[PDB]
Amino acid sequence: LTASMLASAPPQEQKQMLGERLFPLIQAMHPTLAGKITGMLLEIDNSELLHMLESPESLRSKVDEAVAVLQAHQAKEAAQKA
Amino acid sequence: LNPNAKEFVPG
Repeated sequence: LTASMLASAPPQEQKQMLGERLFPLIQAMHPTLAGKITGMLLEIDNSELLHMLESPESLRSKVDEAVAVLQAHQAKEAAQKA
Repeated sequence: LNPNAKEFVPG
């Protein structure tokens, strides 16, 4: 995925385009959380997302943060309702 | 990061 490819699409479609490339990677890392974690990351600036697509360590760091945030959110909500 | 973000659906 290139910046020129992205530049060719409207903003919501740019997010889909990035998501289609990120998803198989994020899914490999966390199959059960794949769509949610991808959605969380897609809120980030596109320039940073392009960077993450080319930098496995950057993607791993961000995914680790998203997983921690998602799991803490879900567990906190469960604890409050339990 | 927003844990209430919309689920991404591959299409």
